[PDB]
Amino acid sequence: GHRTLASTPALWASIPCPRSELRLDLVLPSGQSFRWREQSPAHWSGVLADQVWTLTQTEEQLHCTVYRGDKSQASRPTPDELEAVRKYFQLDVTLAQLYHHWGSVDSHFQEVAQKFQGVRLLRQDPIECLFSFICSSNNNIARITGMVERLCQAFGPRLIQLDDVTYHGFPSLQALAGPEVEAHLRKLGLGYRARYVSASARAILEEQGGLAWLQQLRESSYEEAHKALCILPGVGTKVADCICLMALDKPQAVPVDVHMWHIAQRDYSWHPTTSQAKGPSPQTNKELGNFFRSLWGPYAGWAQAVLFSADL
Repeated sequence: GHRTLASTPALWASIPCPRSELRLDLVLPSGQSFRWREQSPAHWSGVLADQVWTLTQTEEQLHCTVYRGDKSQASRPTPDELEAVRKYFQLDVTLAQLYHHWGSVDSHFQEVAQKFQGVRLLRQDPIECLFSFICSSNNNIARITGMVERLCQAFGPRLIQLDDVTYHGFPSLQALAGPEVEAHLRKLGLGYRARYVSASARAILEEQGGLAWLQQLRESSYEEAHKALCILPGVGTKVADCICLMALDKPQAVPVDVHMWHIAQRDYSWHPTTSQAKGPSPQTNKELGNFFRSLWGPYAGWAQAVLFSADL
């Protein structure tokens, strides 16, 4: 079944990484990616780039193992595979300097940072991110996590089965654009958003050129990327911001919803000023987003991530 470092050490490869730079337990289930579960104490297993991985860490090292199936000899991750993991967690970025900066302009963040170290922003795949946040609202992590799993088990390739868990890759655009998708997804419990999955897949696979379109937004400006995504069915300002931040390399993006409003009110006593509205709205939400961006800087999105992990 699921591997453990202690049970099959010869099948694990390590990546130099202090616990001060990463805390799997605070990142994997914090609402960025919904593809990871701690199937075993301190061991997180999930799907990363069409491959099942299990990850665990020691004080100074992030241990990794990948499952290859019956077509290939079981062996430790190769240098390139490990590099894929490093990019996923964006380890090239020194968290220390970010935490230092955020704390220097925000006493509240400084106090929260003390108990919540190693919170970083994952670099997810565009398609996986886009459709995960479109298939369901995000009011509850447990909820969207179940919906994403149903989405993958319904149109995602079967990768492998460990113990009583069948892992599936993320559905391809062609699979989501296929007929009867909405109907089947609804039968699964998805809801009306099952329509956006199908519609968006078809909109991209066709009217947008296809996969290349998303990969392009990664290089486009945050302003272009966000505006481009909003044309897709089910993609609003908030969802577009998540994708920009989590998958299109736009760290300054700050997804604003009722959750962030609570944080702003509870921890910053923030109040709208540029808008007459006192509660959430297209105008006040943008002002709120700009408030944190101007406060925290170009990586405002990562700072938000730290507060979210702390609030779980």
